[PDB]
Amino acid sequence: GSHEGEPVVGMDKSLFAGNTVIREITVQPNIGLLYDGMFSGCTALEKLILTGEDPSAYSAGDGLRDGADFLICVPEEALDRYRRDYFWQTYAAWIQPMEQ
Repeated sequence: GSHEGEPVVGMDKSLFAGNTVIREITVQPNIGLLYDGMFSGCTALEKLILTGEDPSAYSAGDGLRDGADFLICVPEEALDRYRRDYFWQTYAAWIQPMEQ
């Protein structure tokens, strides 16, 4: 099943749908395709943060949040960019700006 405790994005993408209790997921640009089934059964996942400034530096196919439901924080200087994008428009119902 699992033998693990670190649902984290480091040179793989499978290790998230297991820790039921990760309310926040920071992610970086260009670090794998956010395929289907990443997040299945996240009984407490309610945030995502993107440490990149452009939408093409992320890829998510169609499957991005299968088995989940959360908002997508991006930096303000990327907000308009993501809203003009030829994918991430379809997630503009969940994108929002960051804060401190």
